[PDB]
Amino acid sequence: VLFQLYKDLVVSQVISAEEFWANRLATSQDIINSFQSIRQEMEAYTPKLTQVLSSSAASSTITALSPGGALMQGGTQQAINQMVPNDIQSELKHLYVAVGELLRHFWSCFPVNTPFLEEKVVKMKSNLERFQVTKLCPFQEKIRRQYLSTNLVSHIEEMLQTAYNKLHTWQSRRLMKKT
Amino acid sequence: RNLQEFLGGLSPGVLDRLYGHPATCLAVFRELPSLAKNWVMRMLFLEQPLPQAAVALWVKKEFSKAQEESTGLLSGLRIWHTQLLPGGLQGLILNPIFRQNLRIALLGGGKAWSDDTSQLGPDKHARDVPSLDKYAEERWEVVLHFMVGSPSAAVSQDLAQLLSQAGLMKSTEPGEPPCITSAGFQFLLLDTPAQLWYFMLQYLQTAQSRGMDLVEILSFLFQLSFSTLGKDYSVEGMSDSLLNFLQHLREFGLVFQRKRKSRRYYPTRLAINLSSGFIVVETNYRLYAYTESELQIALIALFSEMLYRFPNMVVAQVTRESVQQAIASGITAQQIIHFLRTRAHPVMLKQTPVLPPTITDQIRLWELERDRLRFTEGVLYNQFLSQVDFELLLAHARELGVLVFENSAKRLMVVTPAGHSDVKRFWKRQKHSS
Amino acid sequence: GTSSQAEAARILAASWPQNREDEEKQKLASHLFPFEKL
Amino acid sequence: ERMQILQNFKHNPKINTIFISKVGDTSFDLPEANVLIQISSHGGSRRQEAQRLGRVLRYNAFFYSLVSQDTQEMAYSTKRQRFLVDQGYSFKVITKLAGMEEEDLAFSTKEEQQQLLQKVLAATDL
Amino acid sequence: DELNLLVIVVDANPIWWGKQALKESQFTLSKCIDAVMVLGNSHLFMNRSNKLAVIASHIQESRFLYDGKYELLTSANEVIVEEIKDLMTKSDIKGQHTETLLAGSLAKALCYIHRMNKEVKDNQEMKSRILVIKAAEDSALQYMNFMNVIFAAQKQNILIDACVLDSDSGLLQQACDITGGLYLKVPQMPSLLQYLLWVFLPDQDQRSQLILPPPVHVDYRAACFCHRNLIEIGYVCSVCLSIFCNFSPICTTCETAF
DNA sequence: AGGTAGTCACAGCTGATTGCGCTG
Ligand SMILES: [Zn+2]
Ligand SMILES: [Zn+2]
Repeated sequence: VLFQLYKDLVVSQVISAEEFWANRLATSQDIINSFQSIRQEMEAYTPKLTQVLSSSAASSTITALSPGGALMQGGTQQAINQMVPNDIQSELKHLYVAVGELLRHFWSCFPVNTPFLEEKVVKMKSNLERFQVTKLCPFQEKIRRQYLSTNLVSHIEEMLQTAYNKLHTWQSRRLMKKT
Repeated sequence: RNLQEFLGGLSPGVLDRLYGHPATCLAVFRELPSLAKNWVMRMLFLEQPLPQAAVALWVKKEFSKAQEESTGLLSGLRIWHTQLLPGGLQGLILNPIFRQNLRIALLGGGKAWSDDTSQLGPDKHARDVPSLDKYAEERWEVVLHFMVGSPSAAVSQDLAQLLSQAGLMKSTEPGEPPCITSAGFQFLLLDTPAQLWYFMLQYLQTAQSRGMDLVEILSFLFQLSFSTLGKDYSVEGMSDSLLNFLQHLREFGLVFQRKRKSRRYYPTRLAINLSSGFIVVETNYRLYAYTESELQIALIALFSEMLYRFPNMVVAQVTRESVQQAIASGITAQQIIHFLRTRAHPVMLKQTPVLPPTITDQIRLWELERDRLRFTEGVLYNQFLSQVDFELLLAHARELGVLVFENSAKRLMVVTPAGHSDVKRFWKRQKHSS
Repeated sequence: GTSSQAEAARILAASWPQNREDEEKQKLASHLFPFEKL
Repeated sequence: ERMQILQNFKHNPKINTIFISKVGDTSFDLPEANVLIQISSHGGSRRQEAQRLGRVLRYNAFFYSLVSQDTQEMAYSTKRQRFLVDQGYSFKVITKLAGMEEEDLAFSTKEEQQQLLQKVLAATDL
Repeated sequence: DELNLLVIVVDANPIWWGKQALKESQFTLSKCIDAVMVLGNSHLFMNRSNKLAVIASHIQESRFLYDGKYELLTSANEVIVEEIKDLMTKSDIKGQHTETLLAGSLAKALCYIHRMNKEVKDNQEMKSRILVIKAAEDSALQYMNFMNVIFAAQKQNILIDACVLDSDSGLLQQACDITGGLYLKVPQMPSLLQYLLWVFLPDQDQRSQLILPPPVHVDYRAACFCHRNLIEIGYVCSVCLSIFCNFSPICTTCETAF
C-alpha cells in the first residue's frame, strides 16, 4: 500500500520525492395582537369528531409510513456492499488514505506561527491540487461512465473544499493583519 | 373457556348483531391480543381496504407467528372481512358496523348507554359502595352454601335447576336435594371472577331453552361490565326478557335492586369484574388466612389441615394426607396452586415467585403419587406362531383403533375388550380363507 | 455394549418422576441451581 | 494423616474435595467450604444434619442431600429436615440433573450395575 | 399485570399557535388538543391497567390537564377541555419570556411517574413512557436542566418520545436517543392523530414487533457556558468539564473552588 | 396384641503395651 501510495504521489508528479520522505521521517405589538386573537378563538372551543381525521389524510399517512415511503424509505443504499465493485472500492480507500495523510500534514502545519510554514502550506495546497487533478478527475470520469448512484466523491470534495476555505480565510486574515 | 372462544363459535349473524352496540365493541376490542389492537386502531379511520401483503409487512419476520395468530383471531371474530380488490388483489377492511360503533364509543355520538338518572331525582334508599360490596359477598356466599346444601341458604328453584343443568349437582331422586359432583368441587376451587364467567357462559348457552335473545343478554352484560361503581342506572328501556335476566342477576348478587318494581339498579364490583389477598404461605407448609367467613375456611380446609381458628386469622398446615384427600375428591394440584396464588397475601407478592417453589413442587409431586399405577383393561394375545401373522393382526388392530399396547420383540399385543370380538372375528376369517 | 448403554440410560433417566412429568410438558433463575441453569 | 489431609484440602487447587465418615459430625477446624454432599447419614438425627449444614455456612454456598426413592432414606430425610425448616431453610426437591447424559459417568451399563449387587451383598456379617 | 403509563406533554405556547392561526392553516391548537385527547382515549381503550396523564407546557408554568361515549373517557375529556380553557383564557403575557418551559414539564412528568410507581402494587410493574409534541422553537437557556431530566429519565428507564410539528429540536433528539424513544417529524400536520396512533400508540414491547421509522440524525452540539449557544468546537475545562467558546486564562467555574 | 433392654454400626476418649529409630 505504501509503495502504491509512493508511486501515485511521486511518479505521477503529485509531490516531490524530497517532500514525501520529509514528512514520513420577535415582531412588534402584532405578536400581542395574535396572542389576543388566539386567546379569543380558543375561548369558545369544543371537541370535534369528524374533523380530527379524514380518509385521505389516513391513506396519505399510511402511504408515507408504508415501506418505500418518505419516512419508511426502502432503498437506502440497497447493495452498496456489492455495488461499485471492490476494485474501485480499493482505489477509493487508497484515495481516502492519501487525502487523510495530506490533510493530516496540512493540519499539523496549521496554525502558522512562523514565516517558514507559510511556504510549506502553499506547497501542501499545490500537492493537494495536483493529487486532485491526477486522481479524482479520472475517478469522477470513471464513475460517470459507470453511472454509479452513490456520491462517493462528494465527501472528498467536501474535505478539499473545507481545507481550501480554511486556507483562504487564514490568508485573508494574514493580509488584513498587515494593513 | 374465555369470551373469545364463545364468540368465535357463534354464527356470523349473531356477531354482526352484537357489534351494533358500542359496549360490545369495546369489550371485544379489549379482549383482542396486543398486536390486534394496534391493527384495529390503525384501520379505524380507513375507508379503503389494505393489501394483505402490506399488513403482513408491518411486523418483523421473527414475530410472524404472533401476526398470524392475531390475523386468524380477527378473521374468526369477523372484525374485518376479506374484500376482492380489483386486479386480483385481496383487501382487508374493518366491519362497517363494528367500526362505526367503536368510533361512537370512543369519539362520541348517538344517545347514552343508559336512558337517564336525573329524571327520578336522587334515590330515596340509596346505599354505599361498601354496603354494595357486602351485599354482593353475602349473595355469593349464600349461592355457594346452597351448592353445599346447608338449610340456612334457600334460593329459587330455577337457580337450583341451573346448577342441575350445569352438571355440578345432580337430582337422582325427586324431593331430596341434589348432591354435588366432583365438577362442583373443582368449580368451588376456582376464583370468583372465573366462577362468575363460567356461570354466565352456562346461562348464555342454556338461554335458548328459556327463549331469550343471546345478543341482547350479551349486550346488557357488556354494558354492566363498563358501568361505574356506585352509580345507579335506568331499568326503563329494556324488554321483558331483559327484566327477567336482570332479576336473575339480582338473585346472583351482580346487581342490587330494592324492589322488582324499582326503576333503579346498582351494578356491583362483581358485575364490573365479570368481563375480566389474605392467604400467607410459608416454607414450613403452613397457611395463614386473614379471613372470617365460613366459605374461605371451608375452601382452604378442602386441601389442608386446620390447626387454629383465631377471630381474624386461620392457621392451617398443608400436609401430604390433606392434599391426597383433596385430589381424591377431584381437585387437581394445578387448581390448588392457582387458588393459593390468586388469594395470596399482598406481602407474598413482593417475591418474584408469589408462591415459594418448594411448596408448589411438593404439591405437584403429591398429585403424581395417586396416578403412579396406570390401569387399562384389555385382552392379551400371546399365541402367535409366526411374526408375519402377528404383523397383519397388529395392523388390523391399529386400523380398528382398539390397540392398547404392542411388543414386536416378544410378539405380544393388548387390545380393548370392545374390540376383542372384532379382532377374534378377523383372526378366525384369515384362517378360514387359508 | 451399544444397546446396553441405551437400555440403562432409558431405565435410569426416566424411572419414576419422568413418565408423568414429561407427559404434562407434552400436554402443556434465582431458585434454580447452577447445574440447572447450564 | 487426617490433619495433613485437612491442611492440604484448603490451600491446594489440585485437590478440592474430601470424604468424611461421621468424623465431621462435631465442631472441628475444617476450612471454609461451599458444597456439601451427604449420602447415607444416620437415621433421624436432626442434630447431625444441622451440624453438617453448619460446616458450610461461615447463594454463596449450597449443600445437597442424596436419598434413594421408595426406601427408608426418604422418611429419614423428611424427618431430619424439620429442624432446618424450623430454622427457616427450604429444601428444594431436585428430580433430574441437567446434562446427566451429556458426559460419561460410572455404572453406565447394566453389567457393572448387576455386578455391584454381588459385592454389596458380599458383606454377610452373620 | 402489565400497567402502561403514558404521560403526554403538549407544547401549548400561545405565540406559536397564534401565529399558526394568523397563517389561517388547516391545523390549529383545537385540532391538536383533539388528537391528543383521542390518543389518550385509545391508550385507555387498549387495557384496563393503562394510566393516562396530560401535561400542558406553557410560558407561565406547567398545567396538569388530567352521549354514546365511554363514561370514564367523557369525564377525562371534559376535565382536559376545562383545564386547557382555564390555562389559555387566563394566560396573560406579562414579561418578555417567550420560550416554552419544556424542561419543567418533563420534570413534573418524571415526578408524577415516580409518585405513580410507588402507588403501584408490588405484583405489577408500571412501565412508563413520556410523549412530547413540539410546536415552538427549542430553548437553549434550559440545556443543563433538560440534560438532567434526560439522565433522570434514563436512570428510571422511562421512554421519551418526541413528535415535532414544525421546527426540529436537538434536545428532543438527544432525549429520544438516550432514553431509547422515537423521534418523528410530522410532514402533514392534519395527520397528527394518525401518526400518533400508528407510531407512538404501541408500547416498547409492541414496538419490537412492529416495523417503525429509523432514528433521525441526532445532533450532539453542546451549549457554551458563557453564551448558551450551539457550538461545534469549544474549549472544555479539565477540572470541572465546563465548556467555553473561547480560551480564558482563568476558568470561571473553577473560581468557586478556592 | 404391645413395649423395653440387648445389639450393631461408627465415632470418641483415656489407659497401658510394644516396636522402630537413636548425633559428624
Ligand atoms: Zn464561551
Ligand atoms: Zn474549570
